[PDB]
Amino acid sequence: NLYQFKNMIQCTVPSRSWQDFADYGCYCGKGGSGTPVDDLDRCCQVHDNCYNEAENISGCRPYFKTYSYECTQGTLTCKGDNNACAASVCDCDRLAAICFAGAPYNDANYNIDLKARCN
Ligand SMILES: [Ca+2]
Repeated sequence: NLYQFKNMIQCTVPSRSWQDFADYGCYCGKGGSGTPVDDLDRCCQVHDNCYNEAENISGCRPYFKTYSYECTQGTLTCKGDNNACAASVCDCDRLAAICFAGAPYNDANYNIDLKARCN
């Protein structure tokens, strides 16, 4: 769920407030369309597409599904007790969190005008 994803981000990118990734580019946060503006945005595009794919699973609601995971000593792990939905969503979140840690963060790309720039 989003609370868990927030925690994944806190654990792979502790140097930033989680909310720095909640409204960035065309894909990080509410936005889900247009040109990814940079590599961080591309991380979010993949994440968004990953969620859309997980939503094909019956009863699978990525913002809400509580999965089983651990973040310890620099590593994120999706646990074995996860059902197909939980495993898929956890993997989406894990890969995105790792992606965020390796992407440059451009302040100019925070809170962009989605209606104008993400068609
Ligand atoms: Ca999004």
